[PDB]
Amino acid sequence: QQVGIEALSVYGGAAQLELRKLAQARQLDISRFDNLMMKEKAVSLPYEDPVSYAVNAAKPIIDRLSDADKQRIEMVITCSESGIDFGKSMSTYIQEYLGLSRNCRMFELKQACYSGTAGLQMAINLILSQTFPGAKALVIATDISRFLVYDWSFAEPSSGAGAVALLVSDTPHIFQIDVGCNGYYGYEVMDTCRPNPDSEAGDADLSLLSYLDCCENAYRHYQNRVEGVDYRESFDYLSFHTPFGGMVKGAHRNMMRRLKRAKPAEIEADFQRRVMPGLVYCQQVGNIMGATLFLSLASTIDNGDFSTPRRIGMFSYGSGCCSEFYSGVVTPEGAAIAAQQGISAQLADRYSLSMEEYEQLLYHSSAVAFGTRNVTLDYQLFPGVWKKIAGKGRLVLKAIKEFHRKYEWV
Amino acid sequence: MSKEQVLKIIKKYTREIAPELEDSPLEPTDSLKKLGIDSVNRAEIIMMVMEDLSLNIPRIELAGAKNIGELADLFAAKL
Ligand SMILES: *P(=O)(O)OCC(C)(C)[C@@H](O)C(=O)NCCC(=O)NCCS
Repeated sequence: QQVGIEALSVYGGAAQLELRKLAQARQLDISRFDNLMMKEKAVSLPYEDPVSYAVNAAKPIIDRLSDADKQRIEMVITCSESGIDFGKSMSTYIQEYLGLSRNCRMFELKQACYSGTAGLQMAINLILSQTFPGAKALVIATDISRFLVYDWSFAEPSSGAGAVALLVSDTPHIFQIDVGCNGYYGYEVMDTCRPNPDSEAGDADLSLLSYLDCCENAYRHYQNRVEGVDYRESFDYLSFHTPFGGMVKGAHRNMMRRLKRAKPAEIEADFQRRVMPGLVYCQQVGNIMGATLFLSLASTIDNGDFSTPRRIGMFSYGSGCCSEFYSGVVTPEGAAIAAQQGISAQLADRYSLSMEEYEQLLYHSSAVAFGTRNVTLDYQLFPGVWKKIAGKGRLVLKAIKEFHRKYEWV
Repeated sequence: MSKEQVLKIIKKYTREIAPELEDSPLEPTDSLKKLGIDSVNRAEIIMMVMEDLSLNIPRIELAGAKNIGELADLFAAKL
């Protein structure tokens, strides 16, 4: 049975901060963030939230569908660690604003940055079940980092905002899944967590060690299930959950040293060939939590070579923790479709924040904290940011009125 | 192997990772973070020491130390 990603679309925010500006502002040398392969992070405005990010990521997918094909979407899974209610799924708002069928299962899925992968696997299994032949699923991984002015101070440089939408079906035009080629591994660990709203706590050192343990053990489980697979030879590219690129470089090095006994120069050449293409877009948005691996996939497709079909290995990790290694294939035709989305152009067109604007943005973010009952957003907070958004057919958060979020196309 | 033998091995890979500390005295109370060793390289040092000692256990079992002396203690307790 054929299954996988029929369409993929990204929203990398309306504004970004260049991390060199953050380094300068805190008296650090530039080399610290360049060293860690970090360039820019996306930053959500007060009039954006994970719903608006999600809708903006999915809108190009839905716009292309025939009415018949839009009506075939019968499951919407929102994957997030940035939820807005203890019970109400963001999927309900997403369905409303995309105009989807009422005959649609809707829910939200949580397991830190593993959420996206978990949603994708549930969607794959809907198609494989053949319970509703022809049904499609829409999986949207969406997350923002709404720091308020800390427990979160360790994560400021790395924590971005972004969403990636996947249409999943039996005609996988973009990414053809290797069915049943999955390894997964998890255990309870306090590496990082989000025990309060609008916040994150943890020991990033423990988290890196746990990521490395899971990278090894999830892949071993896959290897046990896929006889004769080779970590170098079977995968043309590798995409990873990417908290920052430097640690993905470290993980890949650890894997190559253990599995292939590769020498340092050989490992570095392999890194540039197979792993760097996936980092390109990640470096422009920062860690976007459950969406990051999907962004890495999109980056691999756009920035790698698909003149013949290629197999991509995928590694997902979420703190707390759970992980999965899985794989699929992209054809030249699929890569050509992906290129038409113009992700690189979208990212280049975002507003570049000054450090003054960024600090103001943080200060102004308290007005839309978790649990807000009533707020009316000022779209002219930053007139220049608005000029970049207005007229593009973007969804924004207009207001919250008695906990009901109201959105507007601008 | 003992706490003091392991501390020597931690000092070796620390200097190998940060060549600028080659001719610097490192004390048990020194922390890799305060020495300027970044997040990726702090993990790398742990993994190099694990491999030197043929210690094939989960990497997270070496987490939580606040200085190199405490890291030495963690390794010593595992074998
Ligand atoms: P290190 O002291 O070089 O710090 C790394 C860094 C400044 C990116 C820092 O902001 C950080 O640790 N951020 C990442 C937190 C995180 O998501 N870690 C996950 C490891 S799996």
